[PDB]
Amino acid sequence: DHMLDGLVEWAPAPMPRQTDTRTVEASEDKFTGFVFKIQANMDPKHRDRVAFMRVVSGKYEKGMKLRQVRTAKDVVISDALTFMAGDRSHVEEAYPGDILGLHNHGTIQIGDTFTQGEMMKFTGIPNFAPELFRRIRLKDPLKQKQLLKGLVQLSEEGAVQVFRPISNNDLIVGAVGVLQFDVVVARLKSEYNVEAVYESVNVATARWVECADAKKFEEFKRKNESQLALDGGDNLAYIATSMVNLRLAQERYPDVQFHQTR
Amino acid sequence: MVTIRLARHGAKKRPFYQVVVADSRNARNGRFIERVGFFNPIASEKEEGTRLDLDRIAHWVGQGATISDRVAALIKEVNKAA
Amino acid sequence: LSPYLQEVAKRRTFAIISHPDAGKTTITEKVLLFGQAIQTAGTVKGRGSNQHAKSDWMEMEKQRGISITTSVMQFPYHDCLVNLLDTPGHEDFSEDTYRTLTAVDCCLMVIDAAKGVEDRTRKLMEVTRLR
Amino acid sequence: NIKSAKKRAIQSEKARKHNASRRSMMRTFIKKVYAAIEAGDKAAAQKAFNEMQPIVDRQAAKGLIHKNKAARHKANLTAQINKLA
Amino acid sequence: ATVNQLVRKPRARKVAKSNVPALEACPQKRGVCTRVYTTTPKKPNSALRKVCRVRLTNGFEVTSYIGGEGHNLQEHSVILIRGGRVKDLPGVRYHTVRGALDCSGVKDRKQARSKYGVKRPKA
Amino acid sequence: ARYLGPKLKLSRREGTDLFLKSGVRAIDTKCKIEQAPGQHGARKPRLSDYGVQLREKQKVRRIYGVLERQFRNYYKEAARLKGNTGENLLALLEGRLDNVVYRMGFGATRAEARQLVSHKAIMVNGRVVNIASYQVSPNDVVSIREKAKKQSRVKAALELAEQREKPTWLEVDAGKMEGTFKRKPERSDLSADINEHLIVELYSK
RNA sequence: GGUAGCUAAUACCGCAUAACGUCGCAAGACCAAAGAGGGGGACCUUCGGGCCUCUUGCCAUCGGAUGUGCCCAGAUGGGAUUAGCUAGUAGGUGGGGUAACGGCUCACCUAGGCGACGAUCCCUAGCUGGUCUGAGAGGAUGACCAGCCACACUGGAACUGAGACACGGUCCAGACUCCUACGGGAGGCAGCAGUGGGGAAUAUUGCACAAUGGGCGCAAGCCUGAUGCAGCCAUGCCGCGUGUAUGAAGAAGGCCUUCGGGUUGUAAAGUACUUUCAGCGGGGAGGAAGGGAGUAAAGUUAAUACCUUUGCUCAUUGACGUUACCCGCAGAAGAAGCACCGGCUAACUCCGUGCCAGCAGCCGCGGUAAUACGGAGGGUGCAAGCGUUAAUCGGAAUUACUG
Ligand SMILES: Nc1nc2c(ncn2[C@@H]2O[C@H](COP(=O)(O)OP(=O)(O)NP(=O)(O)O)[C@@H](O)[C@H]2O)c(=O)[nH]1
Ligand SMILES: [Mg+2]
Ligand SMILES: [Mg+2]
Ligand SMILES: [Mg+2]
Ligand SMILES: [Mg+2]
Ligand SMILES: [Mg+2]
Ligand SMILES: [Mg+2]
Ligand SMILES: [Mg+2]
Ligand SMILES: [Mg+2]
Ligand SMILES: [Mg+2]
Ligand SMILES: [Mg+2]
Ligand SMILES: [Mg+2]
Ligand SMILES: [Mg+2]
Ligand SMILES: [Mg+2]
Ligand SMILES: [Mg+2]
Ligand SMILES: [Mg+2]
Ligand SMILES: [Mg+2]
Ligand SMILES: [Mg+2]
Ligand SMILES: [Mg+2]
Ligand SMILES: [Mg+2]
Ligand SMILES: [Mg+2]
Ligand SMILES: [Mg+2]
Ligand SMILES: [Mg+2]
Ligand SMILES: [Mg+2]
Ligand SMILES: [Mg+2]
Ligand SMILES: [Mg+2]
Ligand SMILES: [Mg+2]
Ligand SMILES: [Mg+2]
Ligand SMILES: [Mg+2]
Ligand SMILES: [Mg+2]
Ligand SMILES: [Mg+2]
Ligand SMILES: [Mg+2]
Ligand SMILES: [Mg+2]
Ligand SMILES: [Mg+2]
Ligand SMILES: [Mg+2]
Ligand SMILES: [Mg+2]
Ligand SMILES: [Mg+2]
Ligand SMILES: [Mg+2]
Ligand SMILES: [Mg+2]
Repeated sequence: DHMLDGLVEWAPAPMPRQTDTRTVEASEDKFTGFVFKIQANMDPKHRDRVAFMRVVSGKYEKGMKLRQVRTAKDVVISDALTFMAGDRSHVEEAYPGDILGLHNHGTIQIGDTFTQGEMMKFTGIPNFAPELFRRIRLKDPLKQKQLLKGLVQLSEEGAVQVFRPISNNDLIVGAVGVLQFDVVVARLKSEYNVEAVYESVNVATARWVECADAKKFEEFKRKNESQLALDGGDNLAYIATSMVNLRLAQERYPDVQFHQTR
Repeated sequence: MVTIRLARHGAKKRPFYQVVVADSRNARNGRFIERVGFFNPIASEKEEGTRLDLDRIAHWVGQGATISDRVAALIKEVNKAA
Repeated sequence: LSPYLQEVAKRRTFAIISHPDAGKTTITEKVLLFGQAIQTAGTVKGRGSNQHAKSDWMEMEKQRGISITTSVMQFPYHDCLVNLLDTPGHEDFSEDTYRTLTAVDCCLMVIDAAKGVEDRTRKLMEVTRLR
Repeated sequence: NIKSAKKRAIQSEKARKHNASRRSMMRTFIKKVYAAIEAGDKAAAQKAFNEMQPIVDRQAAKGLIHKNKAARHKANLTAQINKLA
Repeated sequence: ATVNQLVRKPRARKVAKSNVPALEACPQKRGVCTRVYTTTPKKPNSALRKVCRVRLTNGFEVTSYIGGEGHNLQEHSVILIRGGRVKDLPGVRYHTVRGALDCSGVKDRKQARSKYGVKRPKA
Repeated sequence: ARYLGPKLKLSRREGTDLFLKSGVRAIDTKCKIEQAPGQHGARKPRLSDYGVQLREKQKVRRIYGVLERQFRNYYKEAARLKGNTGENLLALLEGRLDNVVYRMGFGATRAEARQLVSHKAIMVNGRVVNIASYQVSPNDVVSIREKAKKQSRVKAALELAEQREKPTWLEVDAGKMEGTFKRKPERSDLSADINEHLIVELYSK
């Protein structure tokens, strides 16, 4: 309780967050949140996802209209969660410094800035790239969605992300650090009664997920397609055997990154 | 309570209402007592656009039948004796 | 002192970090009874202090082993409205914790006085000075 | 069930109550007659009948012994009270 | 014969039975497949035909042909049985769909790749 | 939905000039017409009663640019319509705007007659028409886009149009670049290597 | 929620008054109701408003229209390896009952009622208009649309009310589930959308009441996942484009060749040409009718107020919506796949392989030149589809009434 007294006494009220536009004061009106997390959504009766947003400035109110800066599409809000301790709660209206929940349907990512209009994006949020291994090949001898559905639902979350090549089967997953266990465990918890195990897979990279101008890409999506994959979220990626075979791939050139984006 | 209203039997974007006598308690396109004219909210400036058995309409009204606010705006929009 | 800038100033949103098995989740459960959110309390793994009261480690596997991903909390203490995070200890496991720091204006580090400063304690300070 | 016109319930309930007894006295009155009939006193019979005659015609006008339901009662009563008296 | 007869016992059609009745009369079904063997065809033709016994979704267990050369199938697997018989292997009334569920299509196959389930080999 | 390929390759299999390379000089030739529609073109195809029965209509299709799904429909029409389905079907085939175009020589072949109608370069009794399938009633009057009128292409088209069989059911011009559809083509005023009891025969089982 | 008390109404109840109504052959008995508004000359009394008036509402009786009950007949799946079924059962008399006939109920009385024209009993199944097939007769079927019916967690019951035996009402019981401070409470997506689950497989937790239509209201208006739109999916039907012309002894390359050549093939190149549709940019119908404010009407009135009415004037009324559609800019630019080629069956050769590998709808291909396997060339057929599978009618005069 002292450290709490100390907490209340000394610790900052909502702080300014930086953006590629300006120092955003907490004092301002005009709503300005930024997600930051799409928690390991189980969740008792839904895919939900419910993206966790920070609220930098402005007051949120249930029926208000907001703007997803990234996709540049204006969105009306209604069901906007307030988390009473690892538990969804309906729902109120929020002030700077709180944490608000939404409802991810491939619309939200990580670092997705939401304003009331001001087109700008918060310079924060880390988002780094995975290492690898895997091939969940499942006991339960299938199905097949619930496993996959399970995987393409733990993947619009930030931890891991799957990789499904162009051979329907052969499911690859990659790969926070090495705790590929929550996957197995959420493969028989959350809402999927699958079981699943592992193997070793000839994949160093990771990969890195590409796109730019047409035609050239269709020649790329063809030549080194062996070899090329597609993700939960319907794009994109390669999947290489080593570092040399990674360099030569990009070296096919000159069409784009690198790209990780979680 | 017998009323004379319109049923939406047109098509996406291009409606085609149809005046009819029917117990109010019914579905728009539901059980009706009898067709009694139509109304084309399109048609364009050409040869036609509406039709009413006004001499039947008046028959039904004479039996205690209400009219749609829009059905009315037809009846008399097409005059009556000219 | 308008009803807007008043609500803003009385808020306070923070982390809770440390090295795996330090006290995050426990000190959190205790902070929750100082906020009248939990009328009793519990432990971890639902262990040594009996009663099906663990708790507030969201998930499931957490309650089987020990902690997984940031639970988030809002409660009133004294004259304030606290927003509380619960950051996972483990190298490979998070990530997340880092991204969670992006939502906090300040941060509380728990240290095992039986252990002193451990590895991810040192690594967490580096991440802290970033902001 | 969380839907405003659950007052429609407590409302109906009130009426139920009200009706019940109205309807309840309704019959008990008619009864007196049948009694007089299974008892024989034809004077006492018209006696009861006259006092019920109105109290029935009334509840119909109010709408609980509807329409000819009263007619029936008054009718098939008059039909017996003097069938043998 | 007689009309009066027909009036009596009236003529009755002969209902039909599908050569493939592992149920629902539905386009295909999914099954776990219990064994992957090969056997030998009827009198005239000779070879080692590829077949698989398959526990179906509807509970019927039933053997099925594996068309094309070579397949990935084995121990457990999951496939999508199709229908159409195989007159060389009697008791084999179904074909597992190549290139569906746990089934690999034919490696390098370039003609009528639709069947045998293979994707354009990069034009 | 269009053919899009070796137009002569076709005329060699149907063994007739299908008017696919009309343009400047016509009357096939300069392509080995007949004797090699493929790799074995030399062969002497003794084709079945079906063979011809098909080859007939399968020709007619080509010589207009119509496909099956649509052709099938066309037949259904003529059968429902009273009178020799044979000629009826032809009457529908001739009634095509793409046809009333090339027919009125506003384009080289009927493969060029579409590029225009398809590219809003003609009209009917006024309003522009984009569907290279419009059914041209009687008294209708198609007319090259008043806008894009007389161009490097269509100009040279009228040229040989005037030096062709020249119809009888339509009245063309050259400067007003508009014709009328005066009456539906009779059986007598059109033909060639085309049999009806062969194409209608086909659609019967 | 529980006790006590205070208060209004078009809530509730007598009384009065009653016929063209109910009872009664007649005589005579007996029954109803509500007020609230916008105003306004008199006079105005206890100047609340009484009063005049139009407007809306109440009662009673007889009608109209609608809606619903109730009745009879014929017809409406299979099974005789289901041949008998039935005590309120069949009818009568008499009370009661219902809105109404009735076994609907009960009392007593006859001993009946149904059934091979298939009762009973099993199995299946919502019925129809229709739908697919068929030359027809028929066979198959009843998603979407409209009529009828039935159910709304399972079973049961009544209440309220014109109408329910009530999806988002009530009571009881049953199974389940949720909250609980432990004493007690709460709920039913076969409404929209959405999750789980099952399956070869079936959609977004979208927008709006602007139009049509419904409930309340004098009216504005309010409510309306009905409706109107949108999103997703080639699932289909219907349109359309992926270029149009011209082009050589006819390139390279690929393919066959008795090597002389044939063929892919006007195909490509090259040369001219056109830009629908997409992409960017502009302009912009219809779905809009009504309502909201002022003016006139032998409208009624004591009245130019109020109300209604019909013309008139002004401001205004949309979800789709960066609408449909129109016009420019650019450049062949961005858009072809799939099955098939021994016979039925349109469409052929080389090579490999060798009764292996494998095809196959049926016949049948494969053990050394495979038009049948696999690859390649070429060819045929459909085309944003093409194929396989599944299922129905046809071919099947193969349940034949036609036949
Ligand atoms: N003796 C003692 N043990 C304590 C104390 N606080 C926490 N612990 C122990 O620390 C163990 C870890 O508890 P927990 O709160 O999960 O630690 P953590 O820091 O949250 N772990 P993680 O880093 O995985 O999230 C608990 O099981 C508890 O028994 C304390 O004050 N005293
Ligand atoms: Mg912990
Ligand atoms: Mg009310
Ligand atoms: Mg009686
Ligand atoms: Mg089957
Ligand atoms: Mg053999
Ligand atoms: Mg095969
Ligand atoms: Mg055998
Ligand atoms: Mg080939
Ligand atoms: Mg088409
Ligand atoms: Mg029947
Ligand atoms: Mg029977
Ligand atoms: Mg049923
Ligand atoms: Mg026949
Ligand atoms: Mg039927
Ligand atoms: Mg349905
Ligand atoms: Mg209800
Ligand atoms: Mg419900
Ligand atoms: Mg639903
Ligand atoms: Mg759904
Ligand atoms: Mg509306
Ligand atoms: Mg509401
Ligand atoms: Mg709504
Ligand atoms: Mg050569
Ligand atoms: Mg365009
Ligand atoms: Mg308009
Ligand atoms: Mg108009
Ligand atoms: Mg009016
Ligand atoms: Mg607007
Ligand atoms: Mg525009
Ligand atoms: Mg091609
Ligand atoms: Mg074919
Ligand atoms: Mg054929
Ligand atoms: Mg042939
Ligand atoms: Mg083959
Ligand atoms: Mg077949
Ligand atoms: Mg050979
Ligand atoms: Mg071959
Ligand atoms: Mg037959």
